Amino acid sequence: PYFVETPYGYQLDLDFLKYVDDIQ
Amino acid sequence: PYFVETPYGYQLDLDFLKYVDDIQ
Amino acid sequence: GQKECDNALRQLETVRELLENPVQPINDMSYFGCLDSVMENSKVLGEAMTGISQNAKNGNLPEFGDAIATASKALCGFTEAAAQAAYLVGVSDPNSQAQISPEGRAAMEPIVISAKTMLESAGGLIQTARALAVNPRDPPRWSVLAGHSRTVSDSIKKLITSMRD
Amino acid sequence: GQKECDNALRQLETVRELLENPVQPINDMSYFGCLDSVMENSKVLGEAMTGISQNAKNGNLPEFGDAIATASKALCGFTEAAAQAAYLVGVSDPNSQAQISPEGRAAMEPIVISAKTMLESAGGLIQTARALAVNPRDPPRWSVLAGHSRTVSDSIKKLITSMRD
Repeated sequence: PYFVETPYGYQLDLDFLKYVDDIQ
Repeated sequence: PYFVETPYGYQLDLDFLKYVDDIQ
Repeated sequence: GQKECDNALRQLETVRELLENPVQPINDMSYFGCLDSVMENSKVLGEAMTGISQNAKNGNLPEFGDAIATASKALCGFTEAAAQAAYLVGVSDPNSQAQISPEGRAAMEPIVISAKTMLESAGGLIQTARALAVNPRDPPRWSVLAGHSRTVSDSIKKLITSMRD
Repeated sequence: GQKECDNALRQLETVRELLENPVQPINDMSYFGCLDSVMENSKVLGEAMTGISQNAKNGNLPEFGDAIATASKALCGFTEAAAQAAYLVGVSDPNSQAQISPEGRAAMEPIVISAKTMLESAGGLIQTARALAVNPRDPPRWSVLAGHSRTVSDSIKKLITSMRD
């Protein structure tokens, strides 16, 4: 949820969603 | 916690603390 | 597939003009309205970026265009909040100077009245408690103390409610 | 017992002068600093009012004076936040006008930079995704897409962090 595995092993960074959930 | 029983049956109103907890 | 990406880039370079020099109010969002818009658009952008990567991986072009357009809409409102929030930050600086509009004085009045009512009631509560401390065998004053505590509780709830919107 | 109540009433009528005409910055609290001060002082006042009623009922005068003084300190900071928040509300009105100080422009810059970086990175993310949608068999572009998504995530975290303080 805080990252998405793209093809060829690269990662889609979604750590800002983790930052939102920790606040709320 | 949201009210305090005073002598002679009167109540100390602390409903604003309930308003704070519902927000947080 | 290319149209959704072309339109998104055109809308992104247009909404950036708000970020160049934000010294005027962009919209009617408060400082809390700006942050809330940032939080909601961040959740929308997060799932939109997920749909962009997955549908490009899976060759699902229709849903890919939907994710691109959703991301574009999220980024635009994301910057409309940041541009207004940047305006409010510099204007709310203590070393700044501001002429307050009549509609502004009408918006701060619900905060001023609720606070001045709280001091008035809490003062009477302390005045009543001063006598109850000497003689607690006073049923009428316990009713007066409870009455002031009721006005204090209401004035505080109405003060916080006036600030959260 | 009477001194704690007399001093509390003297401090309450002094702090009300801030509420009479708040058209200037009272302190260095932001709009979030004002609400947080209201929330914390409300919890302190709630237990102080509890101690005022119980110790007057139980004849525990020393702890009663402590509750009176605690309530006085809570009410003063409660109004210092409301007075500053009332100033910020009317000044943040869209129909108002304000001269932004250099220290104000230095405080909004971390918000402007983080937002302009996000549009720059999200634009490159859409540009990269536009090619991956046509040809996903592009390992280098998936690395570029991941690089832009990393700058987007950092720019958003630094933007929210710049607004919450």
